[PDB]
Amino acid sequence: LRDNIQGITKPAIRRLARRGGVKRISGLIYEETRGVLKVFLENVIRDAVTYTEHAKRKTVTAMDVVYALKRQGRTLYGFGG
Amino acid sequence: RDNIQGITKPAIRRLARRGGVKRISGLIYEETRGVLKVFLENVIRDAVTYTEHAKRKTVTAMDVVYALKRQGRTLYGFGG
Amino acid sequence: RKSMRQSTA
Amino acid sequence: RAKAKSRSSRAGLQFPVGRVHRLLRKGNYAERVGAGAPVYLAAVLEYLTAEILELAGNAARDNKKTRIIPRHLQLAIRNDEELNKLLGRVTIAQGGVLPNIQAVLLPKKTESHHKA
Amino acid sequence: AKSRSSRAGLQFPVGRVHRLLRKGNYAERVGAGAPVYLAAVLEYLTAEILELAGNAARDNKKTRIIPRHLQLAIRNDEELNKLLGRVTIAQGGVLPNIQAVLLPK
Amino acid sequence: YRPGTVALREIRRYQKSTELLIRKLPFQRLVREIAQDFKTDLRFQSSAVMALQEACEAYLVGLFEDTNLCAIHAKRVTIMPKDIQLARRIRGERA
Amino acid sequence: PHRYRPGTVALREIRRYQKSTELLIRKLPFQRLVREIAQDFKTDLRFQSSAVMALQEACEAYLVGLFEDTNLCAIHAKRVTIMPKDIQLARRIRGER
Amino acid sequence: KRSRKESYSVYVYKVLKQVHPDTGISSKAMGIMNSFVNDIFERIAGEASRLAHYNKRSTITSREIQTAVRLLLPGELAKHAVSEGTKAVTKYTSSK
Amino acid sequence: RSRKESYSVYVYKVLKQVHPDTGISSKAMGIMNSFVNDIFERIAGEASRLAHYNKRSTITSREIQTAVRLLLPGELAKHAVSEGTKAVTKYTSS
Repeated sequence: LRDNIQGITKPAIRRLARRGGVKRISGLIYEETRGVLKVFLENVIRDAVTYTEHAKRKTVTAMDVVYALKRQGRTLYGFGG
Repeated sequence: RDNIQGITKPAIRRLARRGGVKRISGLIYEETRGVLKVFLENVIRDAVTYTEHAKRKTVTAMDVVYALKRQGRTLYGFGG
Repeated sequence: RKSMRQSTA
Repeated sequence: RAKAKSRSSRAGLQFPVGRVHRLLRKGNYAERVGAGAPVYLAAVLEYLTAEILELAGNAARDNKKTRIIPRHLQLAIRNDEELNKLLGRVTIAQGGVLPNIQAVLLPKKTESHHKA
Repeated sequence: AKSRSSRAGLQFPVGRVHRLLRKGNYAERVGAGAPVYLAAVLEYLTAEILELAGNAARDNKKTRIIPRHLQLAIRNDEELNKLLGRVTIAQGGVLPNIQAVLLPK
Repeated sequence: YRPGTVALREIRRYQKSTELLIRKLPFQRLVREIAQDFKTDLRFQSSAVMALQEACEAYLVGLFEDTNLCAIHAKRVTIMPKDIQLARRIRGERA
Repeated sequence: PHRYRPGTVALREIRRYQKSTELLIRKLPFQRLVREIAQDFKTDLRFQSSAVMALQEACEAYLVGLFEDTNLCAIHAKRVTIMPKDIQLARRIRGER
Repeated sequence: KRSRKESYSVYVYKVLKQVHPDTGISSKAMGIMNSFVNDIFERIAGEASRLAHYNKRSTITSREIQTAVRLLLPGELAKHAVSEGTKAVTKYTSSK
Repeated sequence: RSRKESYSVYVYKVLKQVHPDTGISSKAMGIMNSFVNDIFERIAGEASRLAHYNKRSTITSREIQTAVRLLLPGELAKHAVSEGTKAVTKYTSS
């Protein structure tokens, strides 16, 4: 697709760093952040699609994402129903 | 009792050397002792709980293996 | 067997 | 027959001991669940929920709000020493990390009289 | 007569795997081909690790796999390292490695 | 002003608020592009995408906190790439 | 006389103890430490000979990993030497703190 | 033709009102509380199952759940849960 | 004389298949037996959780396959899945 990883612009990463207590950000931090977020989303979505395909379903349900995050030790509350 | 000093300076130095360290600070030993004491306390608490549950008086090695497994430190070579 | 993935083969 | 009494009322718990035992017996966690396991599980769940709800309500009253929100739950979980240890891996939707105070900006630097 | 292990061409105990499955409180009905699948996966992983460890040991003038070369094979292979990341092998130690900064010259 | 003011006020504000820092639409296209490589013509529930975004934001906030700590370790206020690299290595993601 | 410069014997010890997989903590002092720590949980608890060995193996592996992670933080600050600050940063990033 | 889904919103709002009469809770906060309830449920159940399996036992009993609570909950949090569970079991077997 | 169930045999058979001349020590044998049980536990728990997600009351070969997909890093997963499918196919035919 049209390079959608660039949809995470510098202001968004800067806000994320602000929330993380970061005081000043470097220039190359944004590329590293986009590459780490990409790697994390890759694993999460791979687990989600593995849970989906096994269910013969065409839609990635929220429970699939919850179970995927739970496998990675990133248990998420808010979508359990 | 207070026999935590059994983990002496040369022992910590060898443990660090095995970890790639080639130069250790002076205040590293009293910190490593406390870290190891906490890690032990935790694992031994888990093992003693597993043992008390089994109504046994001896802390078997498999109980220690399970206690380590709880902390994510899966130790192979003792049964699991 | 002794035939696994190329990295191991 | 005699007036049926639930198991949550006997023990004195609010959470459902019945539904707990139900999830357990057909949850494959074991072969034949004991009669006391679900009671204890429901009691512990109720105690933990009561504690976290107390902390969330305290945080809400401190923030001058009536409806508990993910903000309050996150604040309560990360403020308590033991709940954070229990829920370190957990993340909450629409939550946030503990903030810092901006008052430090005032007695260091502000806009000067230049073209004020 | 013909054992299920040999019937499937596997070496691992398909029967023992099926027994363990329907006795570890995992589910209520173990499929007919689930034990075979699990046994095959376990056999493949075991063969991989054993071959790697055996070759690492032979590289060291040995004809008998020791925990050392098991650890070496587990940590050199990225896949096995990920699978066995949090695992620790008794008498396995660590991998030889010295940071460039520590080295002289 | 210079390197010392508005960053702190932005920290305060974005830590007090809890709104999603990443835009919904650009992140949804990223998620769909990442999913493309696994299954063609895949659908995603809105709640699923929101959960993905929440998890990503939490992970990134934690990573930046660990990276701010690494920056402070070296007497530095700015976070550099090696900070995130060390944070990830000690985390065990790219050891 | 003859003495090596600072940094040669350290690398020798590294290359030596980084290839011989054997316990580095003292047997009997570690056993006594385990007994002391267990005394504060349940009085008069016997420990099988193999349980103490498993404990020692696990503790040594944990400390070796901790020192490996500490050396990285030490090199991060342009310091070849390690100090409690490095262990602090490492155990902080690990999530243990 | 209804597709009803269950939740603990009924026992959590009750607990909230009994501990905080004047303070309410939002729907999303209720969902988060339900998720926490389910997560602790799963943790305790799995711990008790594994503990029973270690002793070659096919039944999860109140003792297994008690030791699982001792193991999971940290520091000065386990004790309270164990005491509450014991006092509920004693008051349950007493036919009150 | 606690008659248990170690994998010391089948592990030895696989060793002889990959390396006929290479032996294995007792400690290495125990480590391999522990690894086998650990992987067994992991895969079985994952398959149980999968069957519970789809509300299925049975762990079929497909559940084991999907669980293996979630644990092994790719190429390892692709080879494990292939081996399992081949084994199941050969079993169904005999």
